[PDB]
Amino acid sequence: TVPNFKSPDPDYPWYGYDSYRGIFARYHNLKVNLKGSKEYQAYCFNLTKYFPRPTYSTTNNFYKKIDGSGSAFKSYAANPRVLDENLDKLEKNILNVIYNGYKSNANGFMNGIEDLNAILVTQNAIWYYSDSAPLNDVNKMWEREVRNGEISESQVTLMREALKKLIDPNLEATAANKIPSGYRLNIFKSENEDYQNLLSAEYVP
Ligand SMILES: [Zn+2]
Ligand SMILES: [Zn+2]
Ligand SMILES: [Zn+2]
Repeated sequence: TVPNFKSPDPDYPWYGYDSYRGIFARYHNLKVNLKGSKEYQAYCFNLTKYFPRPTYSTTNNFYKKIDGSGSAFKSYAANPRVLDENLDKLEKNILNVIYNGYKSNANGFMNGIEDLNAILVTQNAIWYYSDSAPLNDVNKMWEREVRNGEISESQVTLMREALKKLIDPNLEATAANKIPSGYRLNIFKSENEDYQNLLSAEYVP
């Protein structure tokens, strides 16, 4: 089942929402849809802004859909990781992260990682680029969860290795399966600028 919400502003007609219903605050599972249409997977593009509310909340988040590009990725990010002012490289970097992360998993980096953990890994790789999140201690990430029996040692080992592959600057060059001709993602610009702009996990027509 998908929600069907109509925006008060037709310029921002997409509903964005957190579909995670569980008890662990570490997890989110963001989606967008359009007046009851099939839904699409999304990610937070702004680490320092609020995540979309849970589906069916009394407060609803609406969005305008924009084609992804290096320009858009720069403009809608708070602190993007750009080398030598090269927005084409920023575009390539983000596209290759998404293509290799949840759900496309084009080179198997995600294999065996439970969906919510795979989203969490991919989300961290996106923030490495959108917010210049440092990620200098990947071998210790989620150790608190391991110690407390919340994520298995086995899942966390997979997650750490996947994250390292996703943030390698040579990902595009070394991955065997390359992004397809015409590959495109979308930015969702929040109608309420206290909430995150979103990045799709596939093309959203
Ligand atoms: Zn939350
Ligand atoms: Zn490398
Ligand atoms: Zn604005």
